[PDB]
Amino acid sequence: MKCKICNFDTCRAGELKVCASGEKYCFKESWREARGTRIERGCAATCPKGSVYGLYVLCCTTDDCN
Repeated sequence: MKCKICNFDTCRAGELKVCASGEKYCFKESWREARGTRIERGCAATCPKGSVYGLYVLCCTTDDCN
């Protein structure tokens, strides 16, 4: 149960690790700004959203998405 972490549109990390051990999953989001968006990764159990800014949120589990 591992998860590959990388920045879309600029895969500069591409580092995979472990986290999905039971009640945990990977969370991938994208914060907006005005001259370029920033995709953030990390594995946990909280998948918050956005609106006042316009960030993207996407969680995953099982095979990589773990």
